[PDB]
Amino acid sequence: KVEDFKEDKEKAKEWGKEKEKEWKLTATEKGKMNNFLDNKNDIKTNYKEITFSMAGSFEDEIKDLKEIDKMFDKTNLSNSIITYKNVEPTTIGFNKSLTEGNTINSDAMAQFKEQFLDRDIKFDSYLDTHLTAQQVSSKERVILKVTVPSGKGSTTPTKAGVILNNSEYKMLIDNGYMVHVDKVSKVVKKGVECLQIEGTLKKSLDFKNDINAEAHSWGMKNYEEWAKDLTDSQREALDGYARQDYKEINNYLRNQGGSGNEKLDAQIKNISDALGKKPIPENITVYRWCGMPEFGYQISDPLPSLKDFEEQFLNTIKEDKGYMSTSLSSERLAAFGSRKIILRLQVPKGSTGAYLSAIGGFASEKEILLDKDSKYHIDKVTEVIIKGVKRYVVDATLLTN
Ligand SMILES: NC(=O)c1ccc[n+]([C@@H]2O[C@H](COP(=O)([O-])OP(=O)(O)OC[C@H]3O[C@@H](n4cnc5c(N)ncnc54)[C@H](O)[C@@H]3O)[C@@H](O)[C@H]2O)c1
Repeated sequence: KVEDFKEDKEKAKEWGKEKEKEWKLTATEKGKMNNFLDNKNDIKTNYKEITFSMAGSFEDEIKDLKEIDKMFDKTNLSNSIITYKNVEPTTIGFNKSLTEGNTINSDAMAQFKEQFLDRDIKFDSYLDTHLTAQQVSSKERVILKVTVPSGKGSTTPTKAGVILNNSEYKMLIDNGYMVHVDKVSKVVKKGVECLQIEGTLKKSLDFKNDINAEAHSWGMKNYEEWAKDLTDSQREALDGYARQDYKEINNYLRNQGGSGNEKLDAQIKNISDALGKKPIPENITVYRWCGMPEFGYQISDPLPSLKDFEEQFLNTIKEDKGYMSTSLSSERLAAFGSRKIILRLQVPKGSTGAYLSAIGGFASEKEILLDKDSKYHIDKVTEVIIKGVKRYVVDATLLTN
């Protein structure tokens, strides 16, 4: 069943007052949740940076995040409901001028619908929405009308709950969900034009900087068996790849037409056959810190303007003839802690790849290796300043064949 209090604040208050009970939270926890919400100590302000930070940094914040994680771990969302939240266009990666006064540009909408309609929107942190439409604030001209599926008698429980913040009951949705845009239209609230995104939640695992070390377990829990059932041919090739062969193999595939080397072709065949035995069991999020050359730039070039970057990659499909290595953790590691482009990749259930870390040995850390000839769709680009330097987080959806 689907609720929607629209603009009835009282009847929503009752509802929020009731689900506020279902969430198994002590007053101590509630306080801790509100601190993050009211951005105590700039934790909400630095959250995004935090998720892409190097280990050791933001210790105390991490300790609060680990406590807040354990809280969504107790969400018993029983009823489906329609939440409302207004946001500035920049917050969801829309970087084109959206309004001109109380009016919607027009080219803006075209551009807007082209970028999001029927697409998934990935957010940086826990989404907090309202139970009733909110007055269009300053520049917060995008109205998000997200339908939150209770998914009670459903397989996976909807990790969402109601909290009482600032004299108001609000919906709090865990990191692991994106908003699939179902419909986009122009609406008018009190003489002011805004864009309204009607969408539904869509689950997608996202370990972020893996603060509770849940990534490796998820990986093993799903690919330990796959690892065991590999042939010694496959086990060995994958071990060669991981150890050092990857440099020679990727180069061959990316630059030498992937032809002309009997030896490699054979190893490549085992690797790919291994990689296909078990499609990714569910929608997951992987990460990858990229070097400028990977996006057509020079090793010593600064990031181009955010505008130029969108003109070049926004809405395009980037390919890779080689094998793409990604990670379940967005954690910044010394090996490449200074890359300026971070890929936030959505791997849909059924993608061709495997959690390589399952083979142990020379294997890498928390690695999801995608099969060669991969292709993904760049959905949106946003900025994040990590320890001083500006980086570009490029959200994309993997195309599954
Ligand atoms: N960088 C990451 O975020 C990350 C994440 C998980 C695992 N790894 C690991 O690091 C090791 C090396 O791989 P890597 O992923 O860091 O790569 P890398 O970026 O260091 O690869 C070096 C080269 O591959 C390139 N490349 C060339 N054509 C490309 C194309 N068409 N598409 C994509 N890249 C292209 C780069 O431009 C560069 O020339 C592996 O052993 C792997 O386990 C890295």
